[PDB]
Amino acid sequence: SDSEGFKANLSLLRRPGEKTYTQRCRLFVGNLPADITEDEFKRLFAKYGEPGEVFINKGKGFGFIKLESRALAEIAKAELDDTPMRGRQLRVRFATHAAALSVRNLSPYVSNELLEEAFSQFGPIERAVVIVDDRGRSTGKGIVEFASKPAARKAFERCSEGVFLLTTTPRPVIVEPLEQLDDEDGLPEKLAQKNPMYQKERETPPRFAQHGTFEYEYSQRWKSLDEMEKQQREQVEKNMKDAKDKLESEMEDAYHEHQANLLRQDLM
Amino acid sequence: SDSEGFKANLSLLRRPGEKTYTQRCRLFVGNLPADITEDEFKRLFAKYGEPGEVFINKGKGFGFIKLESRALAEIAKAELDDTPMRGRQLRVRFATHAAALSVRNLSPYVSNELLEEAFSQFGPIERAVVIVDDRGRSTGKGIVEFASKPAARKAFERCSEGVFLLTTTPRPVIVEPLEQLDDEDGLPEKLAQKNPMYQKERETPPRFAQHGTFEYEYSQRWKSLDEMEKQQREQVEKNMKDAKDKLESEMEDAYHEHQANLLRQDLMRR
RNA sequence: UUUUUUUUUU
RNA sequence: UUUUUUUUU
Repeated sequence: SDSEGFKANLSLLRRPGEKTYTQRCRLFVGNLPADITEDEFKRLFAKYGEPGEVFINKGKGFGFIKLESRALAEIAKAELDDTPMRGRQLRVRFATHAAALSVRNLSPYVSNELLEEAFSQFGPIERAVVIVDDRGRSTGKGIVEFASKPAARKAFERCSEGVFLLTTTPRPVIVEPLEQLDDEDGLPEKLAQKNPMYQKERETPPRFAQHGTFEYEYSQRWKSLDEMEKQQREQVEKNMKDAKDKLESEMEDAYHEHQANLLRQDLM
Repeated sequence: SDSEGFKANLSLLRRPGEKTYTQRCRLFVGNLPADITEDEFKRLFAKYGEPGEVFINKGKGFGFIKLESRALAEIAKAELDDTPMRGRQLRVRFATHAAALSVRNLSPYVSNELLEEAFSQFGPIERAVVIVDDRGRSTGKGIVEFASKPAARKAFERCSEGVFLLTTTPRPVIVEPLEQLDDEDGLPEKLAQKNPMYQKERETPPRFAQHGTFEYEYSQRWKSLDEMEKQQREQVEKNMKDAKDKLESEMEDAYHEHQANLLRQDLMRR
C-alpha cells in the first residue's frame, strides 16, 4: 500500500510556491455518524499532518478539513474514501471551491502574476492562473480562486456589470463561475458498484457493433446527429470570431468617419 | 527551491496509483547546443532520480526525458527552466501528449477501470479516467492516455469509423483527440517578458472602463456579440440534445412497426 | 549572426 | 449474515 507520509514527505508534497491550506486543500467527508466527535474526525487525519480549518454539521454527518498541500490532501482522499467507520462507509472528495472564477478573452500577455494583480482588488486571492497550451502560450482564458465567497461574488458582479480590462488595447474580461471537476481520480469501479444496476448495464462486455443490428444503426444515426451538433457549434464559433475579428477595426471608424465629416464647417 | 534531501524523498512524490514514467512525465527540453552529449543531458537531471527514456535531436537542439512521477518532473521543469548552458538558456516544459484521447457519450456506469479495460485492446494504456463532478459522478466524458501514438491512432480510427460500445444499452463512444493544457504552472511574468512587447501592453494598468467611451463602448459591443455567441451555442445544444433524446424511442419503431407490419399479409392465401 | 522567437522523434 | 453517497457553513 501507500505509505501514509512522514515529516520528510510533507514539505515534498508541497507542489512547487504553493500556498499551504488553500481552499483547494479543503476536503468534504460525507456520511459520518451523528455521534462523531470533533476530535474523532481530527483523529482520522492525524495521519495527514497538522490539520487546519476543520468543521462538522453533526446533524447531517458531514464536514471539512484543510491539509498542508493539495498533493497531501489528495492522498488523504486516496486513503480515506470508502473507509467503513461505525457501519457507515465515509465518502471523501474535495470540497466545492465555489470561490472559483473562470475568466476569458485575456490578451496573450496576461501573465499569471498580472491576473492576480488585477483581481487582488476584490479581496484576498488564493491563486490566479493563465492557462497555456502545449507550447505554453496564453489561451485567453484563466482561473481566479478567491479567499472568500463574498470576494468572488463581488468580482463577478463588478466585472459582468461593469467593464474590466487589463492592458493597453481593450478586451473586457469575461468572468463566469468556474465549474470544478476531477480528471485526476475520477470514478473508480470500487464505488461504481454501489449504484442500482452495475450488472444490468455491464452485463454485456465492451464490443464493436455488428454491421447489421438495430443496436448498430441506432448508434450510426446518433453519431450522425452529433457530427451535426458539432458542425453547428463550429459554425457559430466561426461566425462569431469573424464578428469580433471585424469589430475592432470598424470601431476605429467611429473616430475616423465622425471627424472626417465634421472637420470643414466651423473655422471656414 | 532546490531540495535538501532526495532519493529518500522521490519515491514519496509518486503518485497515488500513478504508473511511473508515463508520457505525462515526459519533459521537452528545447533550446540546447549543437554539441550537447546524451550523457551531459542525463547528468543534467542527475538530481531527479532514475532517468527514463531519453532522446535528443542534436540536429534541432532539443530532447526528451521521462521522470519517475508527473510530480517530480514538475520540479525538475521548475528547477531547470531557463538554465544558462553554453551560450543558451534551455527551455524545460512538458512535452506534447499525442496518445491522449477524450471519449464522450459515456455511460454514467462506465468506471475508471472498465474504461481502460475497453481501450486496452488498441495498445497498453498509461491511464484512463472518467471525469466526475464536484459530487463525484460521471460527466459522460473520459480520457485515455495511451502507450503510444499508434495505439491512440488505431483507437481513434476504429471508433470514428466503427461503433464501439461499452455497456448493454447502446451508446457509441466518441473518441476525439483531447487537446492539452496547463491549469497548473500556467504563464509566469518570468518569461512573459521575453516575447517582443510585454510593456507596450502592460503600459496601461488594470482598470475599469470610462463610463463614457471609447474603450468602454467597443467593449460593451464586444460583450454583446458574446452574450449572443452564447445564446446561439446554448441553443445548438438544447436543439440537438432534443434530437438525440428523441431517438432512443423513435428508433424502437423501426423494430416494432416494420415488424408488426410483415406478420399480417400472408394471412390470406384463401 | 550573441539570443530570446523556431523547434514536441520511430 | 451493520447505516444520508442527487445535502458541500
